[PDB]
Amino acid sequence: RRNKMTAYITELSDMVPTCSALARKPDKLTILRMAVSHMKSLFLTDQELKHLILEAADGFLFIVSCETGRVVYVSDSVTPVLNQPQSEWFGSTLYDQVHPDDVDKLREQLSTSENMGSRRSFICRMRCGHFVVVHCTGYIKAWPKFCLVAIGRLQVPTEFISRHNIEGIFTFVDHRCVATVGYQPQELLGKNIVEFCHPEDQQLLRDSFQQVVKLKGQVLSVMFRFRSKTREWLWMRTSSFTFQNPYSDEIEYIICTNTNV
Amino acid sequence: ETEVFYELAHEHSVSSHLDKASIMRLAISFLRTHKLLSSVCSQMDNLYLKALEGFIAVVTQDGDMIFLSENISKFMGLTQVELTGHSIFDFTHPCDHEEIRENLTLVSTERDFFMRMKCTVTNRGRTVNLKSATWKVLHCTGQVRVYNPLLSCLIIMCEPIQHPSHMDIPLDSKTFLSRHSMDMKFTYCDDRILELIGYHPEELLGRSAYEFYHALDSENMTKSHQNLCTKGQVVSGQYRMLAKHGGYVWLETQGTVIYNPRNLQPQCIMCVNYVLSEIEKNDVVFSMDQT
Ligand SMILES: CS(=O)(=O)c1ccc(Oc2cc(F)cc(C#N)c2)c2c1[C@H](O)[C@H](F)[C@@H]2F
Repeated sequence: RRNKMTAYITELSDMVPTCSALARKPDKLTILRMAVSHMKSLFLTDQELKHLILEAADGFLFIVSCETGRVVYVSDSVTPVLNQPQSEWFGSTLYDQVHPDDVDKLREQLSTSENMGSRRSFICRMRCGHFVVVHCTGYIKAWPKFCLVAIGRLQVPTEFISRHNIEGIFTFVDHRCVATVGYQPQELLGKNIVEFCHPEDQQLLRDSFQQVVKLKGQVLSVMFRFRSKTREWLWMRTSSFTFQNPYSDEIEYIICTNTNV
Repeated sequence: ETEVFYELAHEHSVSSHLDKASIMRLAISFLRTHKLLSSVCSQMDNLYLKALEGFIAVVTQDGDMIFLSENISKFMGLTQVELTGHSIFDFTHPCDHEEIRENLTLVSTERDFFMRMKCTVTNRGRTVNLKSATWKVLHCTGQVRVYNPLLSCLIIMCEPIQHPSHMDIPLDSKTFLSRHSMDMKFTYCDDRILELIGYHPEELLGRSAYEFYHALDSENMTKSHQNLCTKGQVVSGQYRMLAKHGGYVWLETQGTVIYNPRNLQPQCIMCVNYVLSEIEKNDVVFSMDQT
C-alpha cells in the first residue's frame, strides 16, 4: 500500500521536465518543497474554462437584458458555434438573432414577473452563416436592470416510405409518393396496397405480407406492378420488414420502402 | 518536517489542510490537466459554471478523472477534491462501464451518451455520506482528444436530467408533460398539446407513441427508449410528431422511468416534451389519423 505514495512522487516528478532535469529524485521532503515552487510559479483561469466548455459542448456564453434582450456581452465563441461575428451579436437584441416563431418562448423565458438568481433552460433556433437548434441554460443577475447570463450549446425521388397494418392498409405515407406513383398521400392512406397491384402480381405481394410477419423483424423484397394515378403499371420493388414494440414486442406496423424499378 | 504537506497551493482555505492522497492526487491531476489545456488552447470564471446545468469532466484513456469542475457538487454532492485523480469506474454503475470504455477510445471524436454516476446529494438540496450513494444518470456530450507517446482524453459536459416530480426551473408554454405506460401508450398528457400540436389529450389515451412518430424517426426513438429503460432516464434526439390535421411538430423529450414506491416497481414513464417548432408541412398529410 506504500506503492501508492511512492508512485505518486515518481508520477509527480515524471510530470515536470525540471524533475527529469536531475540525476535522481531529491529527498522526499525536498521533492514536496521542490514541487511547491513549480505549482505556485503559474485551474481557475477564465480563458481555460471557456475553451473547456467550447470543447465539450460547443457552446458560448452571453448576457442579455431581460427588459429589452440587448446583448450586453457575448463571448467570442459565438463565431465558432454559429459563424456569426460578435459584430453582429454585440449591440443587438437576442430576438433578432433567433427564429421568428421563437420570439415568444424567448420573451416568456426573458420574463421577470415570477422569477433574483433564478434559473433558465430553454431551446431555440438561432440564425447562422438557416437556423441551428441551441440549448440555453443560465440564470438572471442584476444588470450593474435584470440580465440573463446563459450558455448556448450546439448539438447533433426514387422511392417512398409507407407504414401499414398487417392487413396491408397504408397507415402512413411520406410526401414523396406523388413523384413516384403520382397519387396524393390521402389517395393512398386508408386503402390496401393490393388495390394498386396488378391482378397478376397480386398473390405475390399478398404472400410477401404474411411472410414478413412470420419472418418477424426481417426484410424481404417483393416486386409487383403498381397502378399509378396516371394509371400506368409501374414496376415496384417493395422491401418490407416488421416493426415491434421494444417492451411487449407486439407488432406495431409493417414498414415498406417502395422503390420504382 | 511534513509542514510542506500542509503547504501546496492547489488552484485558499482548502489548500491549507488536506488528508493523505488528497494533496498529491490533486497536484498530479492539475498538471496533467494543464498539459492537455496547452494542447487545446490556441476574470469571468464564475459566470460560466453557474450558467451550466452540468459539470465538466476531463477523463483520461485509463479512466482517470484528472479534471472535474467545481460545480460537480451542486449536481453530484461528491466534491471535486474527493474525485479528482480517481478512476471513473469507481464512481459509475458497473453495468455502464463497458460503454464508458468504448467512449474513451479513439475517426469521429464527438461523443454523446448516458452514464450512471454515484450521487450523494438529495432532492431537497442537502448532502449525504458515501454509503448513501444513489445512482444519477448523466447525459455526457464531448470530444476525445489526442494530446502531448501521445495520450488521449475525454472532455465531456455531464448534465443531469431533471426529475419530472421535482424541478425548480421555469416551465415554458412550449413544454408539456405526458405520462406513458411501458407499452409506450399515453396514460396522460397536458392540456397544452391542443394549443401546440392540435390534439385533445382524450384521443391519445390508449394510443402508443409509435402511432405519432414520423416514420423516419421511430427507430432512433426505440433506441432512446431501450436506454431509458436500461438506465432509468434519457434525453431524446430531435423528433417529429404528426399533428392533428396535417403536418408535424419538432420535439425533444426528457424521459424518466417512474417507480411505484410501495412495491418498488416500474409503474409509468413520465415524459417532459419540448416543442421546438410550429406545425411544419401542414399542407402534407402523412397518416390515416390526420384525415
Ligand atoms: C425515448 S423518450 O424520450 O423517453 C419518449 C419520448 C416521447 C414519448 O411519447 C411521446 C410523447 C409526445 F408528447 C409525443 C410523441 C410523438 N410522436 C411521443 C415516449 C418516450 C418514451 O418512449 C415513452 F415510452 C413514450 F413512448
